[PDB]
Amino acid sequence: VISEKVRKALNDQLNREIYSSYLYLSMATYFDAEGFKGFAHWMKKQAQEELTHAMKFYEYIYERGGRVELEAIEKPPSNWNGIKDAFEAALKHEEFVTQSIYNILELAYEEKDHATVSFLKWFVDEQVEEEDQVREILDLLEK
Amino acid sequence: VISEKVRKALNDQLNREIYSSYLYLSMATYFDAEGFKGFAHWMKKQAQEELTHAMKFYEYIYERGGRVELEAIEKPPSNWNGIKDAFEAALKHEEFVTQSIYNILELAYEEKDHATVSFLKWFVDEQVEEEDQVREILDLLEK
Ligand SMILES: [Fe+3]
Ligand SMILES: [Fe+3]
Repeated sequence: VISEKVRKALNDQLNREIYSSYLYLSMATYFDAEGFKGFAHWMKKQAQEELTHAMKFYEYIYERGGRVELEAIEKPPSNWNGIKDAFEAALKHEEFVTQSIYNILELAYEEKDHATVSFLKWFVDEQVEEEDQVREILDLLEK
Repeated sequence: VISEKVRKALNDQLNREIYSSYLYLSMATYFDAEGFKGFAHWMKKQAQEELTHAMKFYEYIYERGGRVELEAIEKPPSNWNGIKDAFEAALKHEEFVTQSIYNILELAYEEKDHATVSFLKWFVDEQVEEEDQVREILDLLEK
């Protein structure tokens, strides 16, 4: 019973979560090249976490009677100017993902799609946590 | 001690294994849309299997002192004309992946990169198995 509009929006987001996963893997390639096994391992966990986010969107879309369409994934950046600069790029990206979700939340509220509104709440909470995990990294590394 | 040429070839293949994973997920979107939960679940296992193939290339490249660079992933097809037509596309794709590996095997033999030659042998064996798993599906579904 999902509108085509809310379905398109959730499919767009599914593809956004796939690119999120690819960017984070890209960041690991930078960390691994620079010898930072530990930051690379962190980025690889994150890349796997975003994939399960994308599959939660995948399965919810089919539960509501929609179809998934996978789009082209753009080439991510492969180099930053140091650790801090990578993680600040991570944080900026997370915040873009959070705004992306909030616009779906708004459209769901508009259409009174109470099931979608409830589905997204988990992703709102998890992005709050992830944004703050990156802030704690940046603070721990300060100066 | 890997040549730039053998490194580029293994990085190209890493990106080929990522697209392999995306094509297989695409095939699942087709199966799931058509109600075939079972063929979709098969394609999702396969997509996850190719990802670990791509990460074996990822970690081997760094073990030999190279860097990974992630490229853009093209949009896969999202529709086939039935089950059999999907799996025949799967088989044709596997065979392209096998030829891709054999050309790396050849370049490794040329450069007497005995470590790469041994690394790829696992992927030669696994593609033989996967190609035959798809043939057994096609035969079981015949007419
Ligand atoms: Fe996410
Ligand atoms: Fe593979």
